[PDB]
Parts: sequence; structure tokens; C-alpha cells
Amino acid sequence: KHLPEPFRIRVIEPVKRTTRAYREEAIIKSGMNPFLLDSEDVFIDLLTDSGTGAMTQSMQAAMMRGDEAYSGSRSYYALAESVKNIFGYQYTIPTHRGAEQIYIPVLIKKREQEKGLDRSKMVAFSNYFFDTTQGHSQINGCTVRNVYIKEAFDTGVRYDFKGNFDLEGLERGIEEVGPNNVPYIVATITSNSAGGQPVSLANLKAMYSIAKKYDIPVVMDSARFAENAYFIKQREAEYKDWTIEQITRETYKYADMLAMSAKKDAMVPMGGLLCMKDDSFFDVYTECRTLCVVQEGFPTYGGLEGGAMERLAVGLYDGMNLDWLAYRIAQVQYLVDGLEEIGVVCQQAGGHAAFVDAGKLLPHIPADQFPAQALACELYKVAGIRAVEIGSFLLGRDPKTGKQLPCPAELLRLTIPRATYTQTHMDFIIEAFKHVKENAANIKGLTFTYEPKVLRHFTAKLKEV
Amino acid sequence: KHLPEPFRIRVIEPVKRTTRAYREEAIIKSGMNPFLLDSEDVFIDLLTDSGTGAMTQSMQAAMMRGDEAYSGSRSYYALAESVKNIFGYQYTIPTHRGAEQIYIPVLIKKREQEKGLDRSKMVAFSNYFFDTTQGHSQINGCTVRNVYIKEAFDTGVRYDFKGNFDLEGLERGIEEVGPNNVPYIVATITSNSAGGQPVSLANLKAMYSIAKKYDIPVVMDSARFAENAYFIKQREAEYKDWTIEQITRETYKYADMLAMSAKKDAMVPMGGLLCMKDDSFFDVYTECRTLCVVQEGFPTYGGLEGGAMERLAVGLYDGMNLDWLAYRIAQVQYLVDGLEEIGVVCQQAGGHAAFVDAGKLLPHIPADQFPAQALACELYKVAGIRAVEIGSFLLGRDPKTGKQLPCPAELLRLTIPRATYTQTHMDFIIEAFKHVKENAANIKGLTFTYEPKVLRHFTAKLKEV
Amino acid sequence: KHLPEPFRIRVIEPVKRTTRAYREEAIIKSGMNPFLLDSEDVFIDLLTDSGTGAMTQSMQAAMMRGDEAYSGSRSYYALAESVKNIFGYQYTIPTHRGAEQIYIPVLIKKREQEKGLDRSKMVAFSNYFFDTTQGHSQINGCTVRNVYIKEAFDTGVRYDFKGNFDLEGLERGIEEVGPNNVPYIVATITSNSAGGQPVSLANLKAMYSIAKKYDIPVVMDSARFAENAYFIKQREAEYKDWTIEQITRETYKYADMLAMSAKKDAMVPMGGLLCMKDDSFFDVYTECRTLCVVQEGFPTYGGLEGGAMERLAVGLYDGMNLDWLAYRIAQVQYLVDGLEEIGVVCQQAGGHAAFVDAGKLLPHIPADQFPAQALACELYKVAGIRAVEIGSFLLGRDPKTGKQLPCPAELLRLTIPRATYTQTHMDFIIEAFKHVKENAANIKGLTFTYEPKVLRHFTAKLKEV
Amino acid sequence: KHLPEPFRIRVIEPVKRTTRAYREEAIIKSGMNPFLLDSEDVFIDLLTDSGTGAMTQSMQAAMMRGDEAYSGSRSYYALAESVKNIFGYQYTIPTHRGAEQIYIPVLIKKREQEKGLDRSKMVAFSNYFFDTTQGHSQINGCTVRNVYIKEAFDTGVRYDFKGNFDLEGLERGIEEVGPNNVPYIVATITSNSAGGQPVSLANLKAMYSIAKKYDIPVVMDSARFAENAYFIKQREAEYKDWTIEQITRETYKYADMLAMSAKKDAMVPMGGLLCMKDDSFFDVYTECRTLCVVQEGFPTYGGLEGGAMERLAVGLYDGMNLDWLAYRIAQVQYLVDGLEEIGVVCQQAGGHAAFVDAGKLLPHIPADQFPAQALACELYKVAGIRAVEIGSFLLGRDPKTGKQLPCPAELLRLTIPRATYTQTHMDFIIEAFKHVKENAANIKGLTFTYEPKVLRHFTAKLKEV
Ligand SMILES: [Ca+2]
Ligand SMILES: [Ca+2]
Ligand SMILES: [Ca+2]
Ligand SMILES: [Ca+2]
Ligand SMILES: [Cl-]
Ligand SMILES: [Cl-]
Ligand SMILES: [Mg+2]
Ligand SMILES: [Mg+2]
Ligand SMILES: [Mg+2]
Ligand SMILES: [Mg+2]
Ligand SMILES: [Mg+2]
Ligand SMILES: [Mg+2]
Ligand SMILES: [Mg+2]
Ligand SMILES: [Mg+2]
Ligand SMILES: [Mg+2]
Ligand SMILES: [Mg+2]
Ligand SMILES: [Mg+2]
Ligand SMILES: [Mg+2]
Ligand code: NA
Ligand code: NA
Ligand code: NA
Ligand code: NA
Repeated sequence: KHLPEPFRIRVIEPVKRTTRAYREEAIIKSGMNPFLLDSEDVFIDLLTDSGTGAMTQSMQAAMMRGDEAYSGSRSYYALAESVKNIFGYQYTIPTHRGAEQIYIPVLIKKREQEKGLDRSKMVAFSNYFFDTTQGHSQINGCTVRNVYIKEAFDTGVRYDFKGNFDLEGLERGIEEVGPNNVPYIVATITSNSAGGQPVSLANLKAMYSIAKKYDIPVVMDSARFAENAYFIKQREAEYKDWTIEQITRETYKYADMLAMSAKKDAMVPMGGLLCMKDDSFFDVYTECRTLCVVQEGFPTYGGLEGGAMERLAVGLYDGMNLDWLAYRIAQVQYLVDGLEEIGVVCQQAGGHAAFVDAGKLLPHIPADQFPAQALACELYKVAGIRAVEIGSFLLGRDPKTGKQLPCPAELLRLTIPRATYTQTHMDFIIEAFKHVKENAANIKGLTFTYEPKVLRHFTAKLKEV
Repeated sequence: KHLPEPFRIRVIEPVKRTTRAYREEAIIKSGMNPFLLDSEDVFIDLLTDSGTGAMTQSMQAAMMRGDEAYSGSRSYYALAESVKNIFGYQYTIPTHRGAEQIYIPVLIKKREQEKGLDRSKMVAFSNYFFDTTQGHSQINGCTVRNVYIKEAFDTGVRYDFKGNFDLEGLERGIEEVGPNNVPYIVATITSNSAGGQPVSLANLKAMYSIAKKYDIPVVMDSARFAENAYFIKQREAEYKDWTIEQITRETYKYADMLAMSAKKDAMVPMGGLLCMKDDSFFDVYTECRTLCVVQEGFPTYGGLEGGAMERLAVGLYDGMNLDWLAYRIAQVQYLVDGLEEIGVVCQQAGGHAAFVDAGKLLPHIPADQFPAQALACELYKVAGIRAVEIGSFLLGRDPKTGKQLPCPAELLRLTIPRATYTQTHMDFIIEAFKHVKENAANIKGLTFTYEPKVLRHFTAKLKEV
Repeated sequence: KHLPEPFRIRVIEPVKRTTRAYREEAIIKSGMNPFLLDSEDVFIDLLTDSGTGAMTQSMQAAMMRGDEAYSGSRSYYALAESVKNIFGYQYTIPTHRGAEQIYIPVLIKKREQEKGLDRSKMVAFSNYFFDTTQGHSQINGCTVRNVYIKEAFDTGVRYDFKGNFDLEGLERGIEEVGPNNVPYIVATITSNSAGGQPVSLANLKAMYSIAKKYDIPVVMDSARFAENAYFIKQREAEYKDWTIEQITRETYKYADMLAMSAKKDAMVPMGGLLCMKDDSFFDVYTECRTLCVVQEGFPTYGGLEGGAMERLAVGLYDGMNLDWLAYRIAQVQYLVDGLEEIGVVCQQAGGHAAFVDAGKLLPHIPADQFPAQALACELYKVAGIRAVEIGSFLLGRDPKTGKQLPCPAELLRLTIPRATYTQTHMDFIIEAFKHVKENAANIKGLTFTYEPKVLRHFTAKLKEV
Repeated sequence: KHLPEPFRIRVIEPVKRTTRAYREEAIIKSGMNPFLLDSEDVFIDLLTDSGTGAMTQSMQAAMMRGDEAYSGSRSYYALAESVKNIFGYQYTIPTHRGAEQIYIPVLIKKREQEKGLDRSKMVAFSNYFFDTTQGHSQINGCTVRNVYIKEAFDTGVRYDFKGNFDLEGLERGIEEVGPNNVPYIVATITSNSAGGQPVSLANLKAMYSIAKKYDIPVVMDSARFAENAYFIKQREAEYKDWTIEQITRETYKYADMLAMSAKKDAMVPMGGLLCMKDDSFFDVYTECRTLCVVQEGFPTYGGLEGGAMERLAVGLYDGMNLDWLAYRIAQVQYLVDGLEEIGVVCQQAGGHAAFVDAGKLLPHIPADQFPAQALACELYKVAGIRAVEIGSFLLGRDPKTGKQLPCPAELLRLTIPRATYTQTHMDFIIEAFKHVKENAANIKGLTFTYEPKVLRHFTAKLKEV
């Protein structure tokens, strides 16, 4: 069931309809690399949902009400007031991924000074760390562990909350590491395991009980806080009749602070937040806000424009609209269901993305000729869809030895910008895969014509084998 | 085939999803009259496409570039420049239906002074006059005749250009009336006959040949100029490879001036135009612009705001986008086709509206209990759709005798705001009719509880029989 | 004292700085007629304050929140709610001068049916009718009388409320005419007598006491309702500590309905209102709203766009801001004071406009060569200022005899768009007049090179004598 | 001469007018620290010009035309196209101070690999480094030298281009350091020496001749590129009749790349640019763009929103408008001249800021009781002006020893947001200083009630002594 839009479209961005011959020429000119295509030559852009979504009329109108004062801005205050009412959190820092680069060293040093945390021993835990969160932890000299559940990565076992903490694993790892050495726990909602999977409130409570017992800070990683609430409302029976706003207020009792990119569920193309619940984390607020100024070794300035704080102050509420959330999730489920139905297999698919197995769909192409890059190119040729390879092409070469890194699965990622495309586009995408699947034997592998040393996936150019 | 949107949605207006019990209470509170419902309680509002459509990003951004000067505004100039480039017409008057109330008396008096037109004899001709155009002609003491073709109103005969002038009828009526007595001809594109039907370029040329022979002014009534061009491109073989802009420039050679509401194909919620092609109609431009100031008997002032002229200067171009026009028309065709397929019959359906025969769908309800008003209410109850009755309820009472006027057909009109709802809404509407059709026997007729003397359809309240 | 702006400028419209030689060429090209200049060639445009003013951030942002529904729009409701809270008036009709053309025939017929008003006898009264209000009264066959006070037109007598009703004259005229024959009284605030002059609350109460005694409808003509409140706050001692919102609510007890152009104090470039206080005028609301649809002899449609109702719903509040009103009025007073100080004499000057006596400043030019048109041209040449002549040129020719009408005073009007230009522009204007005054003897009179039959001031072209 | 605004105000942000008693209470509540005041309680906010300025109608409208695609955005292309046409530079990277943190390590390593630069020896040169630029150089292990001219800091010697490179000093320092060891030269325009001082084109050419001879990269630090062009047009005779756009294109021949905050002359509240002239710096473009992704040690994402690139693409042109630049600079000069005239002395004053000597104005207050903080508070009390102390309070304490750092001058900085306040505000500020100066003896010093360890100026609270 694709639901009907709980909205009227009011503003559209025209996208031209190209011919097959035009797209054939285009994909050659961009070196068989959709990252190098002009946006205007892409009909359905599934590259990312981060900051590419539509917004409501009230959100767009808020951009015209900015107070651009360096300090004391009413736009900053409106944004802090939205955080206070929605999450119950007293302290807000607007960010231009909610300054993981700030809270991480702040929480490491806090435990260092207070409990004799030992940097050579330290380990941070998550139900599943986002890549960048894991990145800033490691840069700071912190090992991470994902304590996810047995069922997380198991497709063909259906489970309501596959993003849950492994509560026993978490307790065991804190004990094994030593709780003085565990500078924070990140609870990621919805979790980035397995395509995007929700986290139950019962689970967060149990997790937060464990963290409070050991006095370990819990940071909610909250880019998808509203979809997580919607899943709790839909699947966790205790919360069936609660509103999204009620589930969210209750949810946030089970963390000490939050970090979020606002570019997903909060429906804006710019911004993030780093927020602290109450005075017990005042000194962590102070220290973060201070490091925000001097993160570089000395003062730097700037910050979100006033109209963008105003827009986010509305977007935190509009992103919780129940009809909207029901519609958004149903559309993502509709695409995955329609792909399954035509025999396209995903290695994982969830709220965040569907990962199509291009290896299996295109079995005649060796992994080193990038069957998921071939399939991205072919989807572009056939339907003007742009999607990102997550396989050997992205994985790239060993920087010590210059050989191609080995890669377990050659996947093509489909993400869906919010409130941007319709059921007819979803049917268009399914139809395109049906065409590809049927023409699969004829699709060629790729080989480099131009290859950068690092980050090759963004600007390499390839030709057909 | 519903086509995929040739656009990304960028701004949405949220619409809440109501329960059946809520809508039941709502429709009672509004006296079984959807005109009295709050917009926010309507899920799919099909009341009208006039000024209810979405617009493009460039159009919305143009509202921020207004020059509000009383005279000499660059926003006025940008709008005149768009008219000049799109239609070839040299003289533009922005209107806040393009001042039918202005051109009509101007053209009557012109022929009066120049050719001895006799007001007691005069008759104006159209392929099909819009109601208001007919209204201002008659107020001015002018009889109108619609010279439409045999095939116009014939459903089950398919014909590519059912809005065409009856060229022989037009020649005969000018001859019968006397060409001194024919103050103008209005060519309406697309025509309002039969639900909205296009007019061929071959037909307009032939018509304009007739008018030039008699030196009779031709006014193009142009609210749907772009859909008319699209139909010519799709169905008139000579123009198959011409662009919409080329067909439109060629089209407008076959009139002397144009009048249009900008609230349909030009994609704005406010405005219209009254324009004159070249210096041969300079004196008619002068006289119109003059009457625009003193229409009331003395000077009055005002006019479109600058940002609205800017927005319309873009909207005239954006409304011609070929992918957009193909998509818009295909969606309207999709709804009508889907209604036919479930056994819902329309007495007429075309580009502008589909007229569902509520008499036939609800045969147990007498015409005086308003079966199309009942059906409007029931569609609201079942699906939250609002649609307007065009039957005995609208027709109303004889003002000399106070009895219900007799009415030939009890119809429910579906219009579709542009770029506002999706295929999923269209399927939702079809499903609602499928439900109604199946529950038809149980739907009750209506009778007044409150009835105004005039215009009763807007504010009367009714109850079930 | 020019006050400092109680605001930060946030959005500007660039205006180029021209050379004297450029302006000399420009004014020739426009036939010595500033009405024919391009807006972009005018540095300071003082043609009119109607719809040319700036607006606040919240007002501009409201344009993005429109509900474009044909009926039941939340934007209409927000606008009615602002009227209800600000004026206490229960019934609102948005207009695209607040439909004088509607209330006038409605109130005439009301008194006709109810009290045997006799159309051949009828007379309407005002403290001072605006030209268009007088126009629609007369078109409807109603004589008007302005009952203004002795002090109104007397400069050099200073009086706090020169827009007051002559209460004894009003009582005498109702008695002389017969109260059955007086279809309404219009109370104009601020009054258009003498350049714009305020009306006291004590005066409106006394007036409304007279009207209630005779049961005559009172319509508040309200384009400048906020400046009128500000003058009451500043000069009527009883109201010194009341807020503008309190004075306005109290003010509107002393009328039965209001009509206003929103294009002055309500700070928008489009719109007006026609509103009725309470159920005692329900039937007049019904009848107006009905005539709004069928004013032409049959139904016509349209109305303000949703974002424009939203914008006006805010603008009614923002136009009452006390700091803003103090600043606006002080700037207008600053210009007049600075002109007086350099020996420029105005025949009248008040809140609305300053009328410079060009006859006296340029005494060598005969009235038939349009000394105020010459002075408009010269101000353009010297400083790029555009201002409108109110003298023999505007007055024009007798339409029975073709001779120049006789005209008592040859004036040049300066109006000041709200929140648009600064003290430095005001000093620039004063300096320009100082230059003109000093060069006066050398300025030439004008004579026609092209003269339309009617409304010649808008498009005639002249040359120097 | 304050010039009249070469613009009409179109959008205003209301600012309430407070009473003296209210401001007295306010400044106490904010701990005698204007950084802690609400923006809404500040009448004239002179805290900073960075991102606080107004923008043009076209710039604001461009925010509605964003293409939010992750790669290949037409908004990115429009922004690169503006850079190409205005600066002649082929490669653009949009930044959210134009990524000093990126070019610096990139240019250091370039010279390391190519010329055997030795990190222990390296020194970068500028006519005057901005604080943050100096910061990122030093963090990267690079010593900086400012090679400014003798006349730079000398007030009472007037000199047309006090921001010029000391060309002989620069040659001597490269020779003394060794040109292999000089990773870049930054040319800052206008220069931040002495309150903001321009740099001649003759000087930049001579500088770039020196840098090309040694093959040292030159980066133009360009936040005020347009004011610098205006000063060249006004004072460098060779360029008197050239346009701002011509001077800017010619100027940029004399660098290899540019870095700029767009938040000053480019008139936006968000954004910056890092750009490279031609293919000779292609590899530096590649390396910067690459480090932009992996600056943290791993990939992070995001970047300016599409509407913000569109807005900056216009703002680069609108910020060059000659009338605007003449007006902006004249206003800043007007304030400084008016302060001089009443006996207020500035230790330095230029294009960027005026630094009032609070030590001299308030001689009875010891430096350790923060006479410039006292004066900031007093200006707030008297006139609602907010200004930032640059004295012992900002300087703060030695972090090794906890004692107050010694500070040479106790200054109060006045900066002026662009196109935000008028001559009447400037006169208001001068009048406030006149009052302060007259009441000087009575103003009290301050002492801490709450003092953070670091960055105390932002959130410390003080009381009167
Ligand atoms: Ca907000
Ligand atoms: Ca435009
Ligand atoms: Ca509103
Ligand atoms: Ca742009
Ligand atoms: Cl808003
Ligand atoms: Cl635009
Ligand atoms: Mg600590
Ligand atoms: Mg800012
Ligand atoms: Mg997604
Ligand atoms: Mg004529
Ligand atoms: Mg206007
Ligand atoms: Mg329709
Ligand atoms: Mg009546
Ligand atoms: Mg409308
Ligand atoms: Mg005025
Ligand atoms: Mg290199
Ligand atoms: Mg983005
Ligand atoms: Mg400044
Ligand atoms: Na709720
Ligand atoms: Na074309
Ligand atoms: Na108030
Ligand atoms: Na130029």
C-alpha cells in the first residue's frame, strides 16, 4: 500500500525528460560515473536523502524571519525552545552531524579528569555507530564496539526492532573494558544497521538503566528520531495510542544529550543540533560550547543563519507529523516490496536505504569490473535514475600496496529524498529494474580511464569492457 | 498511463488525515454543504483548478523581485516582455478574467463609431463563450451565439478537436446578423464545451480568415492557451515536431488581441492579461487602458503588485513546459479512464472537468432532493473529497415565481488543481467512487433547513430525507 | 526631530544614481511628463504612498503560508481573526478601496426597503469623502456633503484634530435632508482634508451618537486607522497612556462597519477589507458578500490569494506598532518643516501629502503652461525626484467645450512611501527645492506636443516654451 | 557627507524602543556584559558586520531557486560561473572563512614535496594576516610575518593605501627565510591593519611579481574585495574611470587562488569560497577538494544549501554595485568624522571598525576594572547600543599563572552591519558618545561576579565597583 500524500504540492522544481540517446551520451561524457552527471540530467536522484527533501510551507516561510544577531538571537531562542518542548532538553547548541567532533573529546576528557579514564584502554559502545561517529571516536583514539542484536542482519527473520542494543553484550563489554574506560554510549535512532532499523523504547530504557548504573553518558544520535518514534507507535504495543510527540518526549528521558543532523527527519537542507538534557550536563554544555569556538586551537566564528534556526525550529515539529511519517515509511516499504516482487534481491533494506545485490543481478561481471557501478550506469541509461555503488569501486585500493581492496558484496544503494517523488516514480524505478533484469546478460563491466589516488568514486572515469 | 512527475516536489502544504466519524460530524456541521467545510477538513479539494495549483521555484522566487512603482515598473515591463516574446503581442494590460468588462464595451463602441453598428441588432460569436464572457456581453446588451461543431457534445464519437468553430455556421451567422453588427468574435482555447476540448490551428486560421474578411476583431480567450498548444502538438499532424512556444506564437497570429485569467495554465493564484497584437489595435489598447482607470464613472487605482507581475512573467513560460503539459493532461485522462472502468458514467468529461452523472449513479433520489449534492456529501464522508454540484441545487429557483427551476441533468463536477495531487490521490478518488457505487441504494436525498434567496449553493444548509 | 528607524533594514531594492545629463535626456524622452519615466530612472519616487511601502519580515514570510482553497481557507480565517481581535468586528470580506462599490448600493437599498428612503432626495455625509468614495456615491445617484470643521483648511491656525466632523453641521444636514433619506455616514480616518488630518475619539463618539439617534449606518473609511490612533494617543489627553491597539478597539465602537484599502497603514501592496461589527449588520454582510459575487449582473470569481490574506493578517498588527507610527509621522513632519524653513510654501500639508504651491515658487509661468508640471520636471532634472502635479494639467479640459478648465491653485504633491526612504533622502529633497527656488526665474513653462482626449496627465507629452 | 541610500528599503525587522529604566534592568540581568543581552533589547547592534547585513531583493529571491543535489547542482554551477566571470578563476569550492583550514596544509605539503620545504624553517607572509588565518598557519606549524608599511598604523599621517605590502620587507624576509621555506603569501583586501585599509593595484602587481619570481603561491584573502576595489577606483588614479568589475578582474590577476568569507562585502549571512585561478593550480584545487571531504581523518559530508549558492552567485555581483560601495564607505567615514568632531578619540579607525579609546575617555578607571567594558555598558544604558570591548577584559588571564594579561590599550570596537542602519542612527550613536563624554567622571569600573576559565568575555558577569 503506497499511501496518498497527506499534503498538497505547492512548489515544484522542473526536471526535464531526456531521450535514451541523450542519456547514452551523457553517461559517456561523465565517464560511466553518475557522480559526474549534472543534476539537471538526472530524472530521479537517489544518491542521498540527506538535505535533498522537500519542506512544508511554514518551514520555508520561517527562513524570512531570521534575527541575524551574533548573540542573543530570537531565532536561536526559538530553536532552543523547540528542543525544550519536543525533547525536554534544556541546553541547545546549533551546529552547521551535530558536532560529533565536539562532544567526543569533551566526554573523553570529562571521564579522564573525573574517573581516571585511561586513553590507551578506552572503548565506546553503540547499538550501531554511524561511519562518521565511529570516525571521530577513532581519531580521538577511542575504539568502538557495535553491540547490535543477533537478528539485526538476518533478512528472512522478521523482527520488529532490529536496531536494538544487545543489552547483555553491552553489560559484558563495559565489564570487560572497565566502566572508568567507557567515555560514552551512542544510541542511534533509527539504527544504521541493516538498511535502517528501529529501536524500541523498552530497549532504550534498559540501555539507559545500564548506563546510569555505571554513570556512563548516553548520547542519542537522532537524525531519524521521528521515524524511530513512528516505528515505536506502529510496533511497540505499549505506545500504540501515544502521539509521536509523546513517544519522543518519553524516548529522550533515556539519554543525557543528543546529537543530530537535521537534514533527514527534521526536513532541512542545512543544520544539526548538539543538546544536553538538564543541569547535570551543564558542564558538558559549557565545555562543548567553548570548544565550538576554539576547536581549531584559537577562536573561529559563524554558525547557522537566523532564518535557518527559525526553519529548523518549525521543522522539528513538522517532521513529527504522524500522517507524514506513515506516508514516508510506506513509500520506502513500497519500493522494496515492488523490487522483491520482480525478483530483485537486496542484501539488506530498511528505513534508510535498500541495497540491491548487483553481483547476483549481473553474475557475468567480475567484482574488479564493478558490477554495481555497471548496474548504476545502466539504470541511468534506461530510466535516468542516479544511485550510488557501495562495492569494490567505492572500497578502492590498499594505500600500502596499491592493490584493489577485497570486498564482500557488490551493492547498489537506493535512498529516497523525503516528500520529493511519488508512487509513479517508485513504479518507474521498479519498471527500470525489471528492464535491467531482463537485459542483464548484455550489460558490460567497466575499467578505468582516469583514476584518482584517493576518493576515486567521486571523480574517476571508466569505459566499458 | 499516469506519467511520472517531470519535477521534484520542493514545498508541501500538510493536510491532516481525518477519521470517518470526524467527517460525518463535519458534513453535518456544514449543513450537508461542502462549500461550508473548512479547507483543512478537506483531504482532496476538487472544487476548482482556478488559482489552486502549484507553481515552480522560479515563479515563487519572482514574488521577491517586485518593483512596486505606480508607473514605469520594471515588473510591468518584464511581464509585457514575456507577452511580446511568447504571443508576439505588443501591448499588455495586467488585470487583477482579463477584463472582459473592459474590452467588450470598448469593441462595441468602436464598431458603433466606425461602421454604424446598431446596439439593438448586435451579436457576438464564439466557438463557445465562457459563462462570464457571455455575462458581460449580455450586460452590455449583446446577444451571443456559440458556433460549436456537431461533434462537440457527442460522447462516444471521438474527435481530435471538439472545441473547433463551426466555420460555416459562423459565416452564416455573420451574414444573417450583418457584419456591421458583430462587434467581436471570441476564440476560446481550450474551449469550454463538453468538459474542455481543444481547437485546431487549422481551425483558428480559417476562423481568423473569416473575421479578417469582415474586419471583425478576434479576441483569444486564453486561460488554457498551453493545454491547447499541447493538444495541437499531440493531435494536429502538421505541428507534431513544433515546440509549444512555436505553436503558441503561430496560434496567436489568428487573433487581434487576447484576454486571459492567469489562474489556470499560467500557474498563478492571482492575475490576468488583456493584450493587443500590433499598432492596428493601438487605439483599442488606449481605450481599454483608459476605461481601466475610469470603468466606475471616475478614476480608481491599483493593479497587480510588482512581485505578482514578475511571477506571471515567468509563469507564462513555465506553463508551456512540454513535459509538464503531457503530465498534467495524462493525469486528468487517467482519472476519467479509471472512473469509466468502474462503471461511473460522465455526461461530459474533458480537459477542464469531468461531470459525473449523479442522477444515474443514485437513481432512487428525485432531482428536487439533489442527488448530485447527496453524492458530493457522500464522497466527502467516504474519502474527504470536495466536489461541486452542477444540478438542481446550483440551478436554484425561478426569481419570478419562487419554484425550483427545471434542470436537465444532475451532475457532480471534478476539477483537478495543477501539480497538486498525485496518481495515488487519483486512485483514491476512483476507489471512493467504487465504494459509493456499491453503497448507492443507501444514500439519502437532501432537503433545506436554511435557504438563502439568491446564490443558495454557497451557504444553504440541508439535512437528510 | 527625524526619529531613528525602529527597525533594521533587511531587504533593499537597488536604485541606480544617474547623472544630470542622463536625467535631462530622460525627461525629454518622457515628454516632460514624469508619469512616463521608467521607475528605474527615478531616484526618489514620491508619486504615491499607496502600496509602495516596505513591510516587516513576518509579513513577507506570511506570503509563503497561503491556503489557496476557494472556500473555507485558513488564510481567510486568519485574516477574519485579526479583524475580530483588532477592530472587534465579527464579519470580514477581503477585497482585491474595500468595495465602496459594494456597500454603497447595499446601504442605499437597505434604507429604501426599510424606511422609504427616496433616491431622488438622498444625501450621504462625511467629515471628508475620499474622491472615489464620493465617486461611487454619485454614480449610485447619491449627493454627498462633507461636514468638516471651520479650522480644517485654515493653515496658520494650529488645531489638534482638523479632520473632525462638524457635529452641528451634520445634525443640521440630516434634519434638512430628512433622516429617512441619509443612507450612510462615512467617517474617514485620518481625514483627507487639508493634506491628511486626524479625527478625535471624542468626535467619533459624538458623531456616532448622532447617527445612532437617527439609525443611520456609519462606515469607517480606514486606510489610515493606525496613524489616526497615533494622533489620538499623542494629542487627545484622555488616551495618552492607552496603546494603539486599545485606541483602535475603542475607536471602532463608533462605527457599524469599516471599509479600507490595506495599501497604506496595513503596509501591503495589495488588498482591502469590508467588515461589519456585529449581528445587527449581518444582513448587510450577507447582502454585500452576495453582491460581491454578482456585482456585474451574474457570478464572477476570484479574490485575494491565500498568502496575501496571511500577509494582511499580520500587517494589521504590524501597522499598529507605536515606535513605527511615531517614526513614520515624524519623518513626514520633518520634510514639511524643512521645506517651510527654506521658504517653500505649501497650500496644505498633513499626514497624507504636502502640496507645494508651484504658482508662488515659479511666478513667471502662466497657469495654462502648467507651473507645477514644470516644477515636477525640474525636481526630476535636479535630484531624480518624481512627484505628481495637482493643477491645471491634471484638471484638464471641459468635455462640453474643449477649453482648459479653470483651476484655483497650481500644486505639486509630495507623498512618502512608508519605511522606504531615510532622513538623508528627506534632506536630499529639501536641498533640491532649495536649488529650484534659487534657480526659479530660469525654469520654463510647458506646452503640449501630444494630448489625449481624456486622462491626459498620464500619457501627454509636452515641450518647453 | 552621508550619501543618500542608493536603494529603496523593502523589508524591515522591527526593533522595539526601550526606556532607560528597562535598559538599566537589562544590563544588570546580563551581568554588565552586552554579549549576554537579548538581541531584541539592543537598539543598534554594532557587535559585528559579519553576516548581519541586509541583502538585495534578487539575492533573497535566489534562496527560492536551490538545486539541492549532492553533486552536479546547477546552484553550484551558477556560483562557479559568477566566480569565473567576476574573478576570472576557473575552479570554485563553496565553503560553509573560505577554508583556511584546507588551503594551508595543502600548500605546505605541496612545497614540501616539490621544493624540499622544511617544516621547522617555514614562514608565511602577509600584508596583514587576519587572526584566524594566522591561527591556522601556526596550528600547522607555520610562523607568520606581517610585512605592512611604515605608514599603516600611523594616524595623523594620511596615506591612500595603508594596507599595502612592504615590498622590500617582503623580498628581504623571503631571502632571509629561504624561498623553499615560504609556503604562501596571503594578500588581505582590504587589509585588517589599522581598522581596515585598502591595498593598491600597483602594490598587488609588485607583490605578485615578487611571488612569481620565487614561485610562491599567492592567496587573496577577499572578504572585503569590493570595498578594496572601490578604494582603488576612488584613490588610485590609473583606475579612476574603470568599473568595480574591471578593477576586480584586474586585481585577481595578481593572485593564484582566493579565500573569502562571503559574510561581509558579498552581503550574505552564510558561506565562503576557496577558488583557484587556472589549470596551473588544478592540482591544488584537487587536493583541497579532496581534503574538504576527509579533513577529519575519514569522509564527512554537507556543504552550503542550493538556495545559499544561488544567493551568493548574485551577492558577488550586487556587492560590487558602485553606488552601494560609495554609500557604505561614506557612512562608516561619517560616523568616525562625527566622533572626532565631539572629541572622541580612536586609537585606529578604518573601513572595518573604529576603535574608541575608552582608557582616555574614562581616565579615572584602572585597566583591571575594564574601562572599555564600562563604556560598552554605559553606551547600552544611554542609547541601547551594543559594542564589543577589545581590552583587558577580552585579553583575559595568563593560562600558566592565572594573572590578568597586560594589555596596551583599552578599546571599544564599533562595526557597522551593511545596509542596516541610517544616518539617523549614526547621529544617534554620536549623540550617545557626546552624553557619555560629558558624564564620564561618574561612570564606574567593573569587577567579576562570575568568571569562566576560558573565553570569559562571552559569558562572564560583572558588577559595578
Ligand atoms: Ca520559527
Ligand atoms: Ca520575472
Ligand atoms: Ca498570517
Ligand atoms: Ca543565482
Ligand atoms: Cl511565518
Ligand atoms: Cl529569482
Ligand atoms: Mg570537566
Ligand atoms: Mg550569523
Ligand atoms: Mg532514504
Ligand atoms: Mg475609437
Ligand atoms: Mg501596486
Ligand atoms: Mg481541472
Ligand atoms: Mg435588506
Ligand atoms: Mg484564490
Ligand atoms: Mg504619504
Ligand atoms: Mg601535490
Ligand atoms: Mg545540500
Ligand atoms: Mg564594519
Ligand atoms: Na501532538
Ligand atoms: Na522552446
Ligand atoms: Na498592545
Ligand atoms: Na559593470
